[PDB]
Amino acid sequence: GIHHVSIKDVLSKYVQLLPNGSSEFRVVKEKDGSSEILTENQVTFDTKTTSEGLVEVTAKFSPNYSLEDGARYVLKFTVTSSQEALDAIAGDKKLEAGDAEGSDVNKLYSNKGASVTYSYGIGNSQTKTKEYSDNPTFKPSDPLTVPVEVEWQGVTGARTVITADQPSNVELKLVQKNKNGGSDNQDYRKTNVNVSKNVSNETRNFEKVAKGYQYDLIAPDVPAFTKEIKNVGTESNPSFKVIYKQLPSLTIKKVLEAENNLNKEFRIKVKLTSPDSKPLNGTFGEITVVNGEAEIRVEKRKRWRGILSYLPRGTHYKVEEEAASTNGYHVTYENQEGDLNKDETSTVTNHKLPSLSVTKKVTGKSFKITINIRDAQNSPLNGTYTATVNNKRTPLQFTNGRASIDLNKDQTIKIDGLPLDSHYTVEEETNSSRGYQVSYENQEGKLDGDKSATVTNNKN
Amino acid sequence: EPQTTLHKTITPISGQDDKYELSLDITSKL
Repeated sequence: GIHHVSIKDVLSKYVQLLPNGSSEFRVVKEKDGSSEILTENQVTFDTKTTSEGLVEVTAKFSPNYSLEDGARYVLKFTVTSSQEALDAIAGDKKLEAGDAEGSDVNKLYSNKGASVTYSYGIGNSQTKTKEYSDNPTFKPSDPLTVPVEVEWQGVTGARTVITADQPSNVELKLVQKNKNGGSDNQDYRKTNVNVSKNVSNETRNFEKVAKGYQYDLIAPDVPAFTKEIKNVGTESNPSFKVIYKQLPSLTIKKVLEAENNLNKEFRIKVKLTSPDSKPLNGTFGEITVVNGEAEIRVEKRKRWRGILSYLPRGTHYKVEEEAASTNGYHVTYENQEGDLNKDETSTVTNHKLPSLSVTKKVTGKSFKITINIRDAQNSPLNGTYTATVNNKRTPLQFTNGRASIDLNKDQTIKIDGLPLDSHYTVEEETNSSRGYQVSYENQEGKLDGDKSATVTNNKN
Repeated sequence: EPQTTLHKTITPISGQDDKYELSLDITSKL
């Protein structure tokens, strides 16, 4: 028989062996319809790198083993597509001459030469090498397609109306992660996803994506929205969803009550802090925040409001009108303080403080009149208020609820800036009223806007 | 000298993507 047999295959760059002898090298002897596996004492397998960097597999029969007449001996082993084959079928690598039958990526050669060497004869034998004439071809598996979905949410979640400006499209890029030390290819595939008003979800797919790599996605930062990118598939079958969710805004409104002068301006301060307690800085709409502080100037031309557009989710806000802007007003607040998790409106109301006017009438000498005022909480007034008689402005001071004025016939004093919802009584002093019958109009009353009391002094 | 015939094939392994079995044979007649 023939002896000193060896079978050799040189594998192309398009295939490779499996890890850890999973290739399961074996030589089967087939004769008369029976099959048996040569043992380790009958054959040895070696793997080597050739000088051109290819893997060469040899089955070396034990040297004195002779092939049985008419038996088929067949070397079997498994290979898998190399990265090169997976790249070529995704269209990421050009073929060169020799790579595949008719340069078709569905017909990559598995071998770059294969042959058998053997000897025959007793004594000084003869040695022959024959090349296999078959050049088999294979098709790697289909490349991937990778779905990508873009979803737009309003401030309070999916399907909720969006109010912010949106671009007309978003360019999405599939990033092929480098697995051999190099840099990620961040432009591996790209797609433009249409963006239309009130269409929340739109889908595209990257085509012919090479297997063998991990992938990620780049999607643009869109002003007014936060961006979340998820792989809703697996590592080996990625599928991506980008969610753009509109950021919340804080509107500060000013309301005037009982105030006929609409030309005033007011400064309203807003304090803005993060849950983490980093100082907040940035420009939000028209309103710049420095170190957690912003100041909004409201007037009629701006519709009595300012907007901090697209603040970070969960920002703590506290609204306060500046002290100088509160003079002459009772100032109340709605939604003064909170956490910004949806759009919020914070309202400052400036209710002009009421005044009390007292007129002296004489029918038929200065007359002394006492004014008692108790505040909204029922406590006697103490403080000094501007009072005007005939365009002379004087301070009028209340002590323990009481002030006194002096009026001539037909004079009016008007006392400004008194507390909202306080109660007044006026009473002419006994000495002033001697010789006169005294009558009153609106002797008592509630300071819930401008009031007028009249003291009437009728001789006798 | 003995006559030898050589056949080489590659076959996809059914139900396993990207896996193929190579077969390199030799038969000898006296």
